[PDB]
Amino acid sequence: GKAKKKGKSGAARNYMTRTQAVKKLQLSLPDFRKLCIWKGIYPREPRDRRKVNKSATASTTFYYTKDIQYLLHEPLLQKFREQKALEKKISRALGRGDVSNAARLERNANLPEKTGKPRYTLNHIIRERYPTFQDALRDLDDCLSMLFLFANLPSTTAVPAKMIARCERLCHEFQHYLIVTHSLRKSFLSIKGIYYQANIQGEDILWLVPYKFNQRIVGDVDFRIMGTFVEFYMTLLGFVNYRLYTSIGLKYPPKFDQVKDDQGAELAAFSLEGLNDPSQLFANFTFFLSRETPRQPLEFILRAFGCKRIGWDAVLGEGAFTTDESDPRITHQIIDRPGRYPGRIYVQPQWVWDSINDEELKPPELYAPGAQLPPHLSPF
Amino acid sequence: GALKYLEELSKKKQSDVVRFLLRVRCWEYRQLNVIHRASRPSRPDKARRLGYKAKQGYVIYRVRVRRGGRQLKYQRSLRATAEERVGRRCSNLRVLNSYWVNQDSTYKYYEVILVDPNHKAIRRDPRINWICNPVHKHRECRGLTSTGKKSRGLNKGHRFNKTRAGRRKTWKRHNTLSLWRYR
Amino acid sequence: FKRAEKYVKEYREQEREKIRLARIAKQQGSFHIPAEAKLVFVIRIKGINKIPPKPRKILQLLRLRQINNGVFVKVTKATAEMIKIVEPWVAYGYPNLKSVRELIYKRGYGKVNGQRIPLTDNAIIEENLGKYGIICIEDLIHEIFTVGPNFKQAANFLWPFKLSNPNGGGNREEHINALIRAMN
Amino acid sequence: MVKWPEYIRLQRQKKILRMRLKVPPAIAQFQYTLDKNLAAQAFKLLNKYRPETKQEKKERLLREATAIKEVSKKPYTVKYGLNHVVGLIENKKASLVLIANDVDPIELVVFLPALCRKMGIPYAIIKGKARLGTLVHKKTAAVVAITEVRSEDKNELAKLISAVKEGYLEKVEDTRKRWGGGIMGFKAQKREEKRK
Amino acid sequence: RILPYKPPEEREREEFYDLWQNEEPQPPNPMHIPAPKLPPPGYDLSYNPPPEYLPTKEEREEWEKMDPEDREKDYLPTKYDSLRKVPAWGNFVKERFERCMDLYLAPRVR
RNA sequence: GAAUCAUCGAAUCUUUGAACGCACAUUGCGCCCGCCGGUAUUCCGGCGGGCAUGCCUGUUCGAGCGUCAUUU
RNA sequence: CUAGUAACGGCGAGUGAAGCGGCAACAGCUCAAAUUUGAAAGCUGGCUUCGGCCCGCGUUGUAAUUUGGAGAGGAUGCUUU
Repeated sequence: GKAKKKGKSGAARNYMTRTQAVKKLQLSLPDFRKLCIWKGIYPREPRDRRKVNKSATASTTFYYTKDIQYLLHEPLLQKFREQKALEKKISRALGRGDVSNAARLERNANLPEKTGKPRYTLNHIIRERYPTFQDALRDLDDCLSMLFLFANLPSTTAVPAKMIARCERLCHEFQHYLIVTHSLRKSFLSIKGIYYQANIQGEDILWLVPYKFNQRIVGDVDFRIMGTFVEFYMTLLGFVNYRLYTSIGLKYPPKFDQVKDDQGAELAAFSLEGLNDPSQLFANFTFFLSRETPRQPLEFILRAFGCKRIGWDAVLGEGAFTTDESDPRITHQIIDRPGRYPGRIYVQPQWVWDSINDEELKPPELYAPGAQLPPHLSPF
Repeated sequence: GALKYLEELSKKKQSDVVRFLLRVRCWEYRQLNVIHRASRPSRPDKARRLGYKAKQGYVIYRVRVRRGGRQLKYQRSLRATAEERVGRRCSNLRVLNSYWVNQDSTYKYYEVILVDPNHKAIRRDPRINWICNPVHKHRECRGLTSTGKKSRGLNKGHRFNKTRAGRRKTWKRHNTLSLWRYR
Repeated sequence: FKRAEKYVKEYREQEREKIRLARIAKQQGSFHIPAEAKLVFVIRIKGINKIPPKPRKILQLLRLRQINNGVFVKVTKATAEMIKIVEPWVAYGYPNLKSVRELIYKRGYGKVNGQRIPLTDNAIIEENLGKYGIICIEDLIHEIFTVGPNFKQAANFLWPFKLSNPNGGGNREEHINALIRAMN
Repeated sequence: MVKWPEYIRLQRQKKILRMRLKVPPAIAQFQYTLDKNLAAQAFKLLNKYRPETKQEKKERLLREATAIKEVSKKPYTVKYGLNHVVGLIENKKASLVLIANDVDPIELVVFLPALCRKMGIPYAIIKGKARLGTLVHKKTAAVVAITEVRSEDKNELAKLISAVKEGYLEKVEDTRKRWGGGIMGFKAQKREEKRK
Repeated sequence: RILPYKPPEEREREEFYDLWQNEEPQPPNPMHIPAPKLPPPGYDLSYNPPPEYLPTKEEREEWEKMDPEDREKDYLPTKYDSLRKVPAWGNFVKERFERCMDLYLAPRVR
């Protein structure tokens, strides 16, 4: 015969509130939130919130005991205390006026504004979160959607231009992986942007690339939370991109020219060395995008389907085929306006997306310019 | 040579600048604890002369001791009572020496130098590693400090005949009946 | 309260600039540049708190008042001397195609009815200008990279670019194209 | 009403006692430090002659070592340390001496204004031993000195030497000898009138 | 033992491995509930849907009259003759930010 | 390779006791971390590592109009 | 051994050394007071492939030199590792 309390025994031992978890971890609220993004910790729902805590509200969020214990033993938590003391040491030399000690301590800080590589190392956390490469491809769905969205957005204090320059460089490297392996299968045009579906090892990956325009960002958005999402996904991107290149044998990272990238080569500056139905579509065809057509979404698609020789305008890019429209080598020109050479077929970018989806060579006579376009369909 | 100037100033201790400092410090020391700690010595010239260094393992402690008789007089000096009270507080440390810092009508104030025998800076230094040895445990309790050597009469001459090797050892020597074999 | 420390400095900077400004008008306003017309992207950086009256008229002419703004200009024998007056407060350099195409895409603002609206639709472009030969943003993009006669309105349409302040990243020929990448 | 912590009250009561008790002229001359303009001009010269820290001294020794594998003049730094500085002023090698006002044992600097005045070196008294440690790359510096500067700024030191002399030294001349005290408030005046 | 001197500008000139090097299958624990993936893009998301998918102008006006976040669908289809006539999505970043708190601030129930 | 053998450098070492989570005259009463078994993410039982005081060195956190700098 | 001597004492009871000399054994030293000032040269940590990185202590003084029958500094020419 022993007396046992209902308050101390039951669901209160299993589930813990967010405030109790923060007090136990002895961390600040943004520090606890950021550690949840990286480690994949989730609030979940208990069976009975009253049994977990008698004084509780449905707006309050609870947490599990075991993943909180993982956050207590996190090496990132030890790294947060070391970085906080190091950030105090950065203001030491600023307070002393020691410029040289400020230069070396920021170099010991390895702060991401001047480097672009993420501040913390999460190789062990990514390894624990993803047990297989298939699960990495499953989370590559939201990763590549995050990457292309925040590569189009401008620079702020959380995401500097260096980190976007690393993002657009690595996004094209993953795109160069796709155009070598011919992995892209479905392309979809939408009001939100352009959707793409590609198959890798029996797994499908979907991502959305908005049109290159000006997107309004104002309102109530947290740049810190999208920053830590990018930092988690950038680290996931780099090891996956290293795996895929080593799987296909191509060297990683690929070499590039800064002069070509500055001149506007974009996809053309990245040269890939092999050693350290898709191909039959436009197997021997020549393409010339005009000045109006979007070069970046178009160049991703036709290179993924193995078309050999493509040119565009000089003001659109660099490192391509000859700019002039008097060359007779070109068969299909992509024009969208509201020469007229008989040797050149004049066709619209809507025909491009329909021919990729159908893979049946939709007639350019139906998709002739100056006429109302047929309604295209969603492949999904 | 700032400490030569401090030595001459400490000699002159009833003068206006020092008596002012001794007044304001005694008020501060009174409202602190009895056996509180000092981050730096109040008399850096006396601490230096007595063996204190600015090294890890050397600490300074300040003690207030009640003054007066025990017409019986306590044969232990007030410095010896001060040294015994630090060692019972800082039982991990070794009492090196002590010096006077302040006075009142009710209390006397002493500053005591302690050496940590378990630090690594102390064991590495051959000028202070002698105190690491187990013979020097609780020197203040055996009368082995400068106060204890004074009160035990450890000087040389006809003037200190009974106490120059220890009076209890000398009394044992002078009261022993020595009998030989071939008497 | 402000000290006599700053009074002597402010008058020393004013006499130094007045001598340099009156140097410039008294001498021939000729730069060591080829006479071929070129294009400059020019950026205001805060030089001195007080300002002299001849640059006062000409900075309002470039609408270059707020902190860290940029605008695209075309050099002539006139526009050179406009640039050859306003040196300590501005930085002048030749743009590149990647730098210009990004800047308007990341930050594109237009002027209608005295309002600073973003560049949200190409239908807004035709509602703004319409009948000047332009058809979208890329028409304006091409107009920047090769100057046409309609660039005068395209400069007037385009709001000054309110760039972000860099954290540490006279003439600089390629270093301003490093400065756009550091501070965009 | 509420109870303050013990060390908070003790350090606050040390304020009132220092301003109430009348102070002998050796300690009372430390209450008269220099002005904001002379401090900034002195530290403008003194920052130019800062010592080399542990990083750029280790790199500078690494310079001469790797060059010896594969010609210097006298270094000029601000001099610090009490026994080093007072040895310099006793030997008339110091040009200007700057003394902190908050040395916790005040005796370590209480002879310094008279020794500098006897020997002939002009001195000054500044706020902050932490400000002098900043110059020195230590935590605290009780005193600093300047002995010799490069020929680039022999004139700048001479103007600072004069500015310390006619701006600080010939203004505290009467207050060197005179006692402190006399900052009694309204509560202390009414209490003294009640006692008398 | 000691590297020689390189001048600090040259040091600024100076300044990947396999995660699944030893990869073995791991049984997933039943307590962890994976996040539900987004739906695939439907037919009505296209910028040029069939004309049977057009609503008329009245419920486009009724769409704009009522407040946001009171909608079954955050979108309705639109007609655009050319891709140059298609503008960028207005509330894309707000949607992705709402997905962020859907990913780490709103609970899952199995 | 026997031994109530000798040697002895590796282990095991219950409750107490300077006796050290609290109590002690009960094989009782609490907290932090982990594991196991029995209907078991909620219940029960058991096991493993921990949790005394004074002091020293370092680490980290906090307070104080004590106190300095901060218009270039 | 001096020596139950000197010295002290209800000078009663008593108390009571030491220098010298003969032996036993012997062994000498460290600081503080100095400006390294043409360079805190010193030291605790904890991170390491261990080969050498940072953090702190410390100028209100950690090393070297020196300890008054000494010593330092120059010069000087031999002798030592």
